[PDB]
Amino acid sequence: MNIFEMLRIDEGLRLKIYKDTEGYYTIGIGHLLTKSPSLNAAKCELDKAIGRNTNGVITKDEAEKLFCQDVDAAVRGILRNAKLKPVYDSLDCVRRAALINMVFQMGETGVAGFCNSLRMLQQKRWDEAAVNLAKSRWYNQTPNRAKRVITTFRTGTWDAYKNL
Ligand code: NA
Ligand code: NA
Ligand code: NA
Repeated sequence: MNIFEMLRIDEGLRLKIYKDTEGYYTIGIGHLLTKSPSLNAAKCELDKAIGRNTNGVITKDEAEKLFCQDVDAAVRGILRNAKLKPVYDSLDCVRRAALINMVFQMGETGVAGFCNSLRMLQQKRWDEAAVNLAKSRWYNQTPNRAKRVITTFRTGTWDAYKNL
């Protein structure tokens, strides 16, 4: 298991524009196009992201290319963030993937504000951090995904992604 396979499990793969769990136009492996309610706006975002007139449909290779970019943008945003970088730097490779997953889903700004959960992760108080992370809108709105990510932080293993 690795960050690509992990996010592929959590985000799925769809080749036509769809609405994500928040109702926002998305394509591929969780590539958010726009928060605008306009499908036309989403289509402009898509054609711009792919570099051609897509008519709302892409190939698997194109989806994987956006995913390459999006995973790196999650990492780059962690490293540029004064609250997230020290946590990321303190973590092992598996738990780093859990943090990347959170940032991919919710954005740098939101995760960076979880000052108690971040402190507990930095302190390597894994069970405490896991309890604290579950006191979140994130956990309540996407509990199965959050449980997998939280188990990854709690254990430092990929056990929650086995058989998926
Ligand atoms: Na545009
Ligand atoms: Na940043
Ligand atoms: Na603990």
